[PDB]
Amino acid sequence: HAEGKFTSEFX
Repeated sequence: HAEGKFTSEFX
């Protein structure tokens, strides 16, 4: 779930 945060800040 929170794993999506990685892409949130990345892109």
